[PDB]
Amino acid sequence: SQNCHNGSYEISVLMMGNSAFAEPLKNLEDAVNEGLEIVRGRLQNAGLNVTVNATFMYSDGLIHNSGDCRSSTCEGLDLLRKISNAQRMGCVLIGPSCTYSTFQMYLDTELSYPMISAGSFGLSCDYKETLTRLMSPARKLMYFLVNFWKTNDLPFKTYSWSTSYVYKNGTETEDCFWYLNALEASVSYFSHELGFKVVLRQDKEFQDILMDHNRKSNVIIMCGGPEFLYKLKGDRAVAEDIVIILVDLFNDQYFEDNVTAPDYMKNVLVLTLSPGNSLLNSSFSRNLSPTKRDFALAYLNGILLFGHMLKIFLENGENITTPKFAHAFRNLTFEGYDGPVTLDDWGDVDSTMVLLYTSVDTKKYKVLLTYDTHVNKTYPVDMSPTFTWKNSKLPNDITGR
Amino acid sequence: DIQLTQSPSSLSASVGDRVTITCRASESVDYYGSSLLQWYQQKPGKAPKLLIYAASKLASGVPSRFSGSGSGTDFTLTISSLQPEDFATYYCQQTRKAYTFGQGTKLEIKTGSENLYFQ
Amino acid sequence: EVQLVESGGGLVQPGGSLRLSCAASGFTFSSYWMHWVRQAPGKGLEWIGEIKPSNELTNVHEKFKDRFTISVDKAKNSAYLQMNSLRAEDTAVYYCTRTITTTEGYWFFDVWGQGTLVTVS
Ligand SMILES: *[C@@H]1O[C@H](CO)[C@@H](O[C@@H]2O[C@H](CO)[C@@H](O[C@@H]3O[C@H](CO)[C@@H](O)[C@H](O)[C@H]3NC(C)=O)[C@H](O)[C@H]2NC(C)=O)[C@H](O)[C@H]1NC(C)=O
Repeated sequence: SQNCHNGSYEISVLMMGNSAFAEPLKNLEDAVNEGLEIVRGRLQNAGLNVTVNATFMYSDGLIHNSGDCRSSTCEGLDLLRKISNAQRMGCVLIGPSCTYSTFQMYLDTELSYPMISAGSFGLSCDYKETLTRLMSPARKLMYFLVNFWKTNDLPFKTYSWSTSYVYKNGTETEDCFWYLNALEASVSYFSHELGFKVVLRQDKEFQDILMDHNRKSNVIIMCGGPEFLYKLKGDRAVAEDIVIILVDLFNDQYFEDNVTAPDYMKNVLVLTLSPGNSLLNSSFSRNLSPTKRDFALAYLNGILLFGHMLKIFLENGENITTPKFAHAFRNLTFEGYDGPVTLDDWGDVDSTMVLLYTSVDTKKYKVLLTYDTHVNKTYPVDMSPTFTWKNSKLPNDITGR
Repeated sequence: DIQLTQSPSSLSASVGDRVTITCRASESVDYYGSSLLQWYQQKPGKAPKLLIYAASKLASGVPSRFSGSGSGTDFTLTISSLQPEDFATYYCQQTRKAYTFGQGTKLEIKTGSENLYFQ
Repeated sequence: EVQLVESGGGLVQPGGSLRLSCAASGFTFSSYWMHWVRQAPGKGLEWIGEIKPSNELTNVHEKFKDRFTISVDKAKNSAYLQMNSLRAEDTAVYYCTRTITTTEGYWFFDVWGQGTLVTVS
């Protein structure tokens, strides 16, 4: 209750490191600063004469929490590091992780500091009362796959799938690791809704199944880029009835007009997110280019979401130290950088997911179907797709003996 | 262990004098802007009693004539306008890494015709 | 009133053992970490170790870990120091004390026992 007062609003930004994002925190810092300028502009335009400043709490520590305490001194030292952090902490905490902040989430602070994470894909973060996720959690991906597996009423998808292979070697990116972990976890909705599920841990195991006529499933789920699949598959041919679901949610390359499909991504269905409604425009979007464009984008939208909530609370006329502010980052549509950003009842970013296929006639990536995570509903786009599979239809989950 | 070295080993002064006792740490006893250094007064016969904590914070009931200063590795206990009751064995203590004490400084003296030594 | 009363001190032969007791009065014993601090001539004050009475978690300094053991009797509201294989170097005035954390998060010894002399010869 020191940095969130009358015309003094502070944002605590955690800049960790050696995670998925070890990328120049300068980029991330520039994204936060760009977001602050839009917020300042938005509030001045609303006629609100308030100052919004940001405390960049750089970390790159990944230190073990209070759970492990060798002695009494350990506890006392932990409490002193806590009080210093609590006094400097502001109105909102924008960061990249989930639960090291949860022993200190219950420390008074500002009545469970509203937390906005530009990460936390794991199922362990689901249903948290003060957590907002601005990147598609593994739960939303899982909901799409279960819905798609059950679907048997489409002219191209005439079978309800119940069997699948999940490829995971442990060398994937953080997002991919958590997405495949959610599909691996026995307690997950996907595992409960799957009668046969085997995790392929070796490159050889995947390679051997691509040719094996005695395999238990024709569907293989994997995460990464098309270059990762090419290196993994190699010169090995793929059985005519195999479907490879490539999870690559943060790659807009599939929506570029000059993109031809390789000749390996033919028995491949690509699960990605709807292209950024606007892409390749701003100077800073032109130089920041991997999936980390989306990582940094969440940080920017995090400042905008705070700015939107700060205006609202002040318009109505309440305070921000209230536990209400903290539990008021859900069931809302705010004005993001590239468009409107909708958050569900749990504070997670709703997205439109796109399942892409390689058209045999044009050799181009085409939209097969779309999935709205807000209403948890699938919408078919191409009713007569031109697949490599027999009769231009998706084959059955089991080997057709 | 963090070694604490006090200076001097022993000193003599009169009632009303200003006295200084220094404590040097083998390594910094600081943590998040706070110096985890304490000053204990061990009166003859009695057990150690806290005077100063967190390098400069006066303990409840301790007279204002006692004052602590310093940071990192060098610390100073200042006793202005010495009173006869302030003539014991003084010690420095750190809480940064486990618990260690200084060798002790002894304030043994001359009051008037009454002299209060230590041996 | 917060109090700590010590007993068990006296004469011991080299290689012998002695158990010290720290009887406590007027507080919530489980909450505060109990410590043992010795004082010998020309040795100043020396921290032996500690114990959290709530979960019986002990932390004895490496120098005394091999022969010195700290325990508690929650029903008796008391802490104990079991000293084994005693030498002439263990001849000191032994104290039992507790650590208190302030509102600002600073911890230190506040209340001490009267002390008990242990002589090894
Ligand atoms: C499509 O929409 C929903 C979210 O977009 C998914 O939601 C299910 O409903 C709840 C969250 O909205 C979760 O259930 C529990 O709700 C109580 C409410 O008071 C909470 O306390 C609980 O913590 C939470 N559950 C537990 C045991 O922690 C559901 O768990 C969540 N669904 C699942 C399967 O996890 C829907 O799943 C999704 N699709 C459809 C059609 O269901």
